[PDB]
Amino acid sequence: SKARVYADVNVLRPKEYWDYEALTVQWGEQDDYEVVRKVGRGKYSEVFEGINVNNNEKCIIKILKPVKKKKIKREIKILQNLCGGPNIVKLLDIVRDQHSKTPSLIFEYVNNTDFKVLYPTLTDYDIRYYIYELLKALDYCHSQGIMHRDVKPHNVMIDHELRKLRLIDWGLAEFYHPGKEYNVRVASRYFKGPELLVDLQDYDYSLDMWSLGCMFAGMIFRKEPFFYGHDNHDQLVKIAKVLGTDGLNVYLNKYRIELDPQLEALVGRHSRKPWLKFMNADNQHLVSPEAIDFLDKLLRYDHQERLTALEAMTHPYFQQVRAAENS
Ligand SMILES: Nc1ccc(N)c2c1C(=O)c1c(O)ccc(O)c1C2=O
Repeated sequence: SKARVYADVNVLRPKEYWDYEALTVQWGEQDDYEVVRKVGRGKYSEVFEGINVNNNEKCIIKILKPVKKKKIKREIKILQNLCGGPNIVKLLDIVRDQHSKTPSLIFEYVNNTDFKVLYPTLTDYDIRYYIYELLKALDYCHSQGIMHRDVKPHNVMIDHELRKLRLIDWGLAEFYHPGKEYNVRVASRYFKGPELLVDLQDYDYSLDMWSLGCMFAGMIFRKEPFFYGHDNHDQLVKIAKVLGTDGLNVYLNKYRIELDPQLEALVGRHSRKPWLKFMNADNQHLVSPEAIDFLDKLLRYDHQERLTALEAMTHPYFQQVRAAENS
């Protein structure tokens, strides 16, 4: 299996573009930035709203937790490669934390509102608008030979007041190389694509499109997460109970994959559940035929069948968003 688009991006670019291990970091001064207040926390880093004490400019300080040098050179390299792209967080500086010596990444500030509080207030148009902005970021990174691999609401910062969106946390992102087998333990469980759950390791940019679909499904149906599995095996079960097992069988046969005995049993046999069956009084204001058609073209077992970010942006669902830009 190989990407249907941007497959040769890294082939045509100099080795130094994608050879992140050769990266030698040029450090800045830690004392230039000061923690104002903590805003985020993860098992891979802590995030603080900060201030540049040289000019009173706001910024975000992401202090990484001790992890392999290679993993961090990869994130820095990808951030540097993508800097400037539409709606991608911009890395401004890299410093060593006062006490632990761990690299601290300095970013442009963003006045985010957790999605659990923000999403409930988004209107039909708001969702089209923000998803469109997110697609701009995905098509961009894919066009630059990079897979995000951890697309989810938690990694999408939105300043609702300014209607500004930024795709963050590239700590799991990787360079796409045709035929390369990647680790399936990427993304968050609820946003993992079928390929990661059945062990199809030669996946590509399309993985991000499935994750986007999960995120979108949660937004229009007000059901988050949309596929709520209790573990990786159950995650596939939850997906199969919606998309149906008939489609899963075709998919597995195409890629000559055979599920191990336990998972095959857990998955069982399920008829497909029409997207409209998810519409209720809580999400009716957001479920439209165009939204469903778009969602349907993202959530496909076969990664090769999914819309590419570029194709997704042209779907009629976003026609007003495009027209507003073109005027
Ligand atoms: N990792 C980041 C890179 C750039 C950013 N601008 C941000 C982040 C965050 O993690 C982040 C967060 O966890 C909570 C609130 C926020 O406002 C941000 C944020 O603004």
